[PDB]
Amino acid sequence: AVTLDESGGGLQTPGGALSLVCKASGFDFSSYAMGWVRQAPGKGLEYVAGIRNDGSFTLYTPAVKGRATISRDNGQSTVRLQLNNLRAEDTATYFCTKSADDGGHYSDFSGEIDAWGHGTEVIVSSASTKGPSVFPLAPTSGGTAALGCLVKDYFPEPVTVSWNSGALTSGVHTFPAVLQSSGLYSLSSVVTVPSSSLGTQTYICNVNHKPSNTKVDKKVEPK
Amino acid sequence: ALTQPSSVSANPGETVKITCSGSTYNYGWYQQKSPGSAPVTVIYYNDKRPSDIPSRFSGSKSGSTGTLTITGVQAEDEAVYYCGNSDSRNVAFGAGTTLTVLRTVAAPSVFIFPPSDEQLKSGTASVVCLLNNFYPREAKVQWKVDNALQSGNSQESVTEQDSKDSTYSLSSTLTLSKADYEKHKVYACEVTHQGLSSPVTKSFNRGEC
Amino acid sequence: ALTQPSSVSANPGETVKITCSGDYGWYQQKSPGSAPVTVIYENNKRPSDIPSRFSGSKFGSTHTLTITGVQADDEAVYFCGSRDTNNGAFGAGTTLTVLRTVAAPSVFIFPPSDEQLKSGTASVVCLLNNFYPREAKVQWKVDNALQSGNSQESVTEQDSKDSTYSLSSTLTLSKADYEKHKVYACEVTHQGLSSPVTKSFNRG
Amino acid sequence: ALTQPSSVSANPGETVKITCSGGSSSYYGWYQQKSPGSAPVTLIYNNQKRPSDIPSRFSGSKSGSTGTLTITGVQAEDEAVYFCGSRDNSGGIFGAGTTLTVLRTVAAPSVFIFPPSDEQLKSGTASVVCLLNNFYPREAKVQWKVDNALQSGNSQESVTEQDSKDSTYSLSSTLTLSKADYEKHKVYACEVTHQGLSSPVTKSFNR
Amino acid sequence: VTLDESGGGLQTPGGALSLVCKGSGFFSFSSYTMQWVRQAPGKGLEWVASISSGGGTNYGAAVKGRATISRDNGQSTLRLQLNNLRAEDTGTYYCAKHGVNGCDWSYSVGCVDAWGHGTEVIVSSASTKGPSVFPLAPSGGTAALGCLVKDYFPEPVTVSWNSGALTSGVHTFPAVLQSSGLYSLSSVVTVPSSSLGTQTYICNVNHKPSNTKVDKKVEPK
Amino acid sequence: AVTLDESGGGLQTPGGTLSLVCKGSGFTFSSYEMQWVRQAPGKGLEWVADICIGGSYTGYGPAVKGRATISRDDGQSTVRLQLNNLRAEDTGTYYCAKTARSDYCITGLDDIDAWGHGTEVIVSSASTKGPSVFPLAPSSGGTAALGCLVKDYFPEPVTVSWNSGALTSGVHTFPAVLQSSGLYSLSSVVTVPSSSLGTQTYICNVNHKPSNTKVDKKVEP
Amino acid sequence: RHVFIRTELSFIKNNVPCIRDMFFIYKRELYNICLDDLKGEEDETHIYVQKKVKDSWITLNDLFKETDLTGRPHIFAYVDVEEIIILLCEDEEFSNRKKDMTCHRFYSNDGKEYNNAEITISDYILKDKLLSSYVSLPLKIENREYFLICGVSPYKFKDDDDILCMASHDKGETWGTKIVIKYDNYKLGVQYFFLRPYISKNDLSFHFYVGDNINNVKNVNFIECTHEKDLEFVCSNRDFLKDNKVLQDVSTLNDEYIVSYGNDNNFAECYIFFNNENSILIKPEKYGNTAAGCYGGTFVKIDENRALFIYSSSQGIYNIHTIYYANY
Ligand SMILES: [Ca+2]
Ligand SMILES: [Ca+2]
Repeated sequence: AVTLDESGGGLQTPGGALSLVCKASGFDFSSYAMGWVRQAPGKGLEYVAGIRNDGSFTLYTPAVKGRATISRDNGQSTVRLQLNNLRAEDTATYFCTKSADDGGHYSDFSGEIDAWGHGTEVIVSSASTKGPSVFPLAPTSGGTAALGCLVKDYFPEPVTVSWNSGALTSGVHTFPAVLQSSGLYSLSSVVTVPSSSLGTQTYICNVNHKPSNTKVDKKVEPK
Repeated sequence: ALTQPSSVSANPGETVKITCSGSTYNYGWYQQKSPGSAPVTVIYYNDKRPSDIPSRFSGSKSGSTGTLTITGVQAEDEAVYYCGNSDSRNVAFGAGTTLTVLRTVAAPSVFIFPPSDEQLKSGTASVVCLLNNFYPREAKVQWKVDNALQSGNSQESVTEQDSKDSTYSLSSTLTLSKADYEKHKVYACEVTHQGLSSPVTKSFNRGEC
Repeated sequence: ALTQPSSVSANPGETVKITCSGDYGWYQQKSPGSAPVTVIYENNKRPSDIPSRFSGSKFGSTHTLTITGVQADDEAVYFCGSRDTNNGAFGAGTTLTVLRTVAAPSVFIFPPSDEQLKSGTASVVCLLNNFYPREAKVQWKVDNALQSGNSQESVTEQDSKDSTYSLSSTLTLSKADYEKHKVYACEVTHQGLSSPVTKSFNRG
Repeated sequence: ALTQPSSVSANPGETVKITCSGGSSSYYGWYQQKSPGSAPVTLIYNNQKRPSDIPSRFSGSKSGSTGTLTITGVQAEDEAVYFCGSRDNSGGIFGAGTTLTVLRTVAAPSVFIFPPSDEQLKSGTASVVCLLNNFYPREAKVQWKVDNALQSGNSQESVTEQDSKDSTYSLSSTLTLSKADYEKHKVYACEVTHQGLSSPVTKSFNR
Repeated sequence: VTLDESGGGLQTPGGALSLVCKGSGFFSFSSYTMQWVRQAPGKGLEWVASISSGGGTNYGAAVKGRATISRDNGQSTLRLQLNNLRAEDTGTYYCAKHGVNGCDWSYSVGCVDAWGHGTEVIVSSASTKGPSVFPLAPSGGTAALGCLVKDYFPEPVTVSWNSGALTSGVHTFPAVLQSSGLYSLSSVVTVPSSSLGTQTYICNVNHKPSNTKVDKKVEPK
Repeated sequence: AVTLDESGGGLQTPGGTLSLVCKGSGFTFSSYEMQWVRQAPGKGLEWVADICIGGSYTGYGPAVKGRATISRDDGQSTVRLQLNNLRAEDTGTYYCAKTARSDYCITGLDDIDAWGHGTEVIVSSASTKGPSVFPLAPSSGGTAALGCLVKDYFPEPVTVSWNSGALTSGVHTFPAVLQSSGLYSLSSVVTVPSSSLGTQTYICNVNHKPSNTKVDKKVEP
Repeated sequence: RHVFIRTELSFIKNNVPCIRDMFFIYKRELYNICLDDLKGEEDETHIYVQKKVKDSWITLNDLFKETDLTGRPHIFAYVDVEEIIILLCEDEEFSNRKKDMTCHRFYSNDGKEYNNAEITISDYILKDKLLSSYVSLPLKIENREYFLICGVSPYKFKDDDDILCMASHDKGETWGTKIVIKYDNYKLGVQYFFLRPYISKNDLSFHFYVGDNINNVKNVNFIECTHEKDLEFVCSNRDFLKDNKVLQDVSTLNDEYIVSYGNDNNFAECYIFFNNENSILIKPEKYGNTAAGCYGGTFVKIDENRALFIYSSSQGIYNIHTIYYANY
C-alpha cells in the first residue's frame, strides 16, 4: 500500500518561508526519484522541484529558482521542500509525487509518476482566520424536492460538508466555494431527497471547518 | 513546449485519442476530476498502466508525439487529463485536455431558495438559484428583481461531472444587503440552457407560505 | 518554422514579453533594409553595448525576450533565431507597436508638376502625416465620382521620436484623363476623425 | 515529415531535378513506381548508390537535410511516381512521390461512344461508355447529355497512366443508369471538351 | 536476390494475418536488415516494420501494438503477424531488403535496394465475386472496340486481348470501386475498320480469387 | 570595434551568377564561423550559408541548395558568396554575420553577435531607367510642407539627403511602390514653418547608384 | 633491416576546458569528444564532438544536449571506414542495478551532421559489471563485424567470467551477443580500472590499470586475447615491465607494439619503443613550459605506419607527437 502524506502546507505569509515535508510508505524509498508539483487556482499543473534517488541531483522551476531547496532523508523516508521570500503567485495546492524510476532521465520527473498525495493548500497572505455562518436553504412542489445549507463567509479553504453524520450519500452535491469581493468563501451543499420524505425525515448538515476549529450542525426544515 | 488540446469530446463507447507533442521521451498521463483534488496516474512510462486502472486506458509514443487512447469511453472518464514529459531537458506538464462526454442532452431541474429567518437577523440576504443534473456544462443564469436585469452581484459555482450519469449542477447566488431585500418582492431566475426551448423562470414572493 | 507572434503592443515604462516557441537568439531591426542589431546573443547572454532592460529566458522549447521598462528607442521588428528539424532558420518577426494616444493625420494634397505633364503622365499625391493607429482609409473623388483600382498607398514604419505613421496614396492617371476634369478631392477616413477631412484642389 | 513535390514536368532531353526535404537522417533513397499496382524499383539508395540495370542519367545527391534526384537527359520512359525515403525520430518516412510528366505536342482525343449490350439490359442495368483515346494533356471535360440534359452524380471517370512511347493519355467515362431510365430517352450524347479540340466534339447514338 | 512475399489475401476485419517473404539467392541473409512497406489503394508509400541483423524490431506508428515482424534466418524468411485488421490495413504489401553496407538506423527507408512482387492484402467481410463481361462493339480508316468487366471483388482482374497476340492499341483501364462495393474495369482496343470483318477479337478476362476465366467475342451488331 | 563591410550592389540578369564579399575588421577572423543572411522585400530573415573556421564545413539554405557557394579568404579576411541560376526570389538586401564564440561551429542561429550594413541585389533583366525628380509645392498658415518625387526609376535603392546631410530634423522617407507599368515611385517630404519661405534654400538631392544620376532639384512655392 | 622512425611536434589550442578527452581518427582527421563539466553558478555539462582544423580545436555539435540524460553518461564511441556511431549509456551509482541499460545512439557519415535516438538494452549482459568510457572500432570474429561494450567485476574473493563484453552487429542498436573473456590471472583482492579494448586486424587485446592494495598506485596491464570456439576468448598477460620506467599506453605499427613509458608515476619525461629496439625521448618542455609533463600520454593510430602521441602539459594545450614508423 503506497501512501504520500503531505505535512506543513497551510496559511503562510508574504516574504516568509515554508517547510513542506512528505512521508512515504509501502515501497523502497531510497530507489525512486521524488518531486513536488503545484496547481495555482484557476491555472494548470506545474512542476516545482525534483530530487534524484541518491539525492545527488535537483532541478527547480524558473519561478522558484534560487529560493527553493528540495531535500530528502532516505533513512526517514521523507522529502522536505523549503521555499523562501513567498510571493502572492506562490498560492497553489502542493502535491508530493513519486517517479517509478531513479530520475536518470529528465522525463522521469513529470512523465513517469506512479504515486501522488492528497495535497496541501498553501496560501500566501497577511490575513486572519474567520468562522463560517451556516444558513439553511428551506424548500415549490413536485416529485423530488431539494434542500441545502449555505456555508457563507469563511477564510481560508477547505470546508467539509456531510449529511446526517455520513448517512446521506446519494443525491448529495458539494459546490466549490466562490471567493467573494471581501476575500471570504461561500460554499454551498445541496441534497435531492424525495418530496414525501419532507418533514417525516430529519436532515442535519454537518459543516466542519478545520482552520478556525469551527464545527456547526444545522437542521434544515421546510415550511 | 508540450502542446496538448484545450478540449476533446466523444459519445460513450467511442474511442478517444488525446495527443501531446513536443517531447520524444517518457510520457505520463494524469487525470484530475476537479481542480484541487489529487490527480490519479492513468498511464506512466509511455504505455505502462497501473494495476487499479481500467483496461480501456492505453498509451503510445510516435516520434515526439504521444497519444492517450480510451477505447469505449464511460461516465467516470470525464476529467482534465494532463501529459507529462521532459520538454528539452526540462521537466514540464501540458496545458490540460478536458474530457466532456457527449451523452444525450439533459435539462436542469431548477429550484430557487429564499434567505432563512436566521440569515435576515444577521443583516444579509442571499438568494440561491439551484440548477441540477444537466448536459452540457454551457448554461446561462440571469437574475430578475422585480423584472429588472441584475449584473455584477451574482457568483455561480459549477461542480465536477457525475461519475454515474454524467451530469453537471450549478449554484448561482444573488448577494444583497438586508435593506435592498425588503425594498423588492418578486425574485425571478431566468435559466437559459441548450436543452431548453423556453427559458425556465422560477420565481418566489417575499413573505409567502 | 519558428513560431513567433505577428505583433505585440505595450505602453512605455511597462514590461514586454515576446515568445518564440518554434537555443534562441534575438535580433532587432528598426526599418526593413537597415542592418539588424543583436539584442540577446544566446538564451541568457547580452552584448556589452545593449541596455540592461533587455533580458532573455528559455523554458523547455520556448524562449521569452523580456523588455523590463520599454521606451521609444525600442520601436523595432524583433526576430528569433534557432534551429528547427536539422536546419537553421529565423522567426516570422514580432512588430513592436508602442501604445500611445490617438493622433489625427495632417492631410496635404499635391498636384502633378509642370515637368511631369510634358512627359505624358500626371499623378496626384495625397500625403498623410503623423497619425495613430496605422488603420486608415484613403478614397479618391475625381469630380465627385468614386475611384478604385488606380490608387497605390505607401505606409511608413512607426517613428522613433513620437510613435506616428505617415501614408502616401498616389492616383495614377494618363495626361489625357487629367485634363478632362477640374476638381480632385481626397476623402480621408481615420479613427481620430469624426468627419472625413476632404482636401481638394482646382486645375486652374 | 518528408516534403517533396507532387508534379514535375520535363521535355525529352532536358535535365530534371526532384527535391526531397526533411527528416533527421544520414541517407535518402529514391524509388520509382510506373503504375499504382506496380512494385517499387530502387533508383538510388543511400544518397547516391545506384543499383544494377539503372541508367547513368539517374543521379543521387544530398545537401544538408535535403536529398535530390537528378535525371540528366530525360527519356519518355521516365514518366512515373518518384518517392523518396528517409528516417524521422518516429521511423521510416516517405515522400508524397513526385509524378514526372513528360511534355509533348498538343494532341486532340479520339472520341468514341459505346451503347449497353442487349445481354446487359436483361440484367436491369445500363452502362453507357465514352472513350477518349491517345490525347495530350490529361486536362479534359466529359459531360453526359441524356435527351439534352446534364447528368451529374451518376457517372465515374477512369484514367490510364501516361504512355512511354507517345506520352498521351486515355479516359473512360461510365454512365450507369437503370434499364427503364435507358429506354425512356433516345438521344445519348457525350460532349468532350479538350485543349486540342477547337470545338467540343460530341459523339452520340440513338437507342 | 529475389524476395517472394506471399501469404496474404482477403482477410476478415478484426483478425490475424501472417505473410511470409521467401528470400532467395541470399548470401548471409542474417546480415541484412529486413523490412515491410505497404501501399493503400490510391495512396502513397508507408513503412510498416523493420528488423536488424540482431533482431532490431521497429513498427510504423500506424501498426505498432498489434504487429509482429520476425526473421527465420535459417530459411531466409521474413514474417509479419498483424492482428485486429481494419480498412487502413488494406493495400499491397511489399517486402524490402536494406542495402548490404546498412543505413543510419535499421528502421530507415533511405537504404532499400531490393523490393518484392507484392502480396495484396484486402481487409473486408464481403465475399468473392466474379465479373460479367459485356461488349463495346464498333460502329474506313481507324475504329475502336472493347469489353467491360462489370462486377467483381477483390480488385485483381487480368484482360489479355486475343490471347496475348493483340497488345498494340490496347488500353486496359484501372478498375473503379462502384457505389455497391464491387469493381468495374474497362479494357478497350483501337483497330482499323478494314480489319473488322476479317479479324476476330477475343476478350480474355481472368478473375483469380473467384476462378472466372471468361472469354467473350466482341463483334459488331 | 567590429566592422563588417559589403561589396557593391548588383542588378544581374536571371539565370546568371552573383558574387559578394564581406571585408571584416576589428576582430580575429579565421577563429569565428561566418554566415550569410538575406532579407526579401518586406519579408523576414532567411539564412543563406554558414562556413566553419578553416573552411572545414559548409552549409547552405533551402532556396540556395545546390546553387550557393561560400569562400572564406583568411589572408584577405573576406567571405565570398557565389550564386548561380538567379531567380526572382533572390532579390533582396544581403547581410554578413559572425558567431559570438571562438572555435565554435554548432548548427543554430542563436549565436550571431555582429552584422554587416547590407547590400542590395535586384534580379531583373530590365535596363536601368534614369531618375526623374519633380518639385512639389503647396498652394497652410503655420506649418508648410515641401518635398520632391522620384518617378519612373529602376532599380532600387535611392539615397535622398536634404542640404547634403545638414537637414535631418522633420525628414520623412517613404518606401517605393511597384506601379502598373512596372516602375517604382519614391517620395520624401520635410516639415518646415511658413516663416522660412523665402529666407532659406531647400534642395532635394537624389542619388541613383545603378545609373549614376545626381540631379539637384530646388523646391520653391 | 630498414628502420624508418620520424617524429614532428605540433600544438593545438582548445578554448574549451575538458575534464576528460577522447581522441579518434576519421577520414584521416583528428577528433575529440570533450566533457565540459564545470561546477559553478552558470556552468552546465556539455559533450562536444571537436575536430582539429589548424593549430586549434574547432567545436562541432554538442551531442549531449539531446540526451534526456540527467548527468555524466558513459561514452562508447566507434569508428568505421565511412561512419561514426556514438553512445551515452547510464551509470550504476550505488545500487543502480537497472536490469536494462539506456543509452542514446548518435550516427554520422561526416562527424558533423549527427542524428540521434534513445536505445534501450533491456536485460543487458553487463548487469552489475562496472564501466569505463572509451573509443573503439569494429572487431571481426568469424566473418561478422562487432562493436564491443566491455566491462569488469568490482571485487574478487571467490574463484571463477570476471571480464566480459556485449556486442552489436547492427551498428550498435542490438547488444544480445555475449563475448567471454577468460583472463586467468585475476588474483584474489584486485580491481581493474579504465578497461579499454585495443583492437587491430581483428585481434582482441585489453589495456587496463590495476589499483594495487599494497601500493596506492594504478599499474598498467596489457593482455593478448586468443580466439578459442565461436565467441570464446582466452587472454594472457603480455609483459612490458622496463628497468626504471613505468608502462603507460600501447599500440601497434607494422604489426609490432609501439609502447609508451614514463620515468616515474609523475611523468616528467616519456619514451616510445618501436618493437623494443628504437626509443624516442619526448621532452615536454616545448612551448616554454616549466610546469610540464606527459601524464595521460595517449596513442591515436592513423595507419599501420602513422599514430599520434598526445598529452596536455597544461589546460587548453595539446602536444601532438606525430609518429611514423616503417620496419622493413
Ligand atoms: Ca533513468
Ligand atoms: Ca526512464
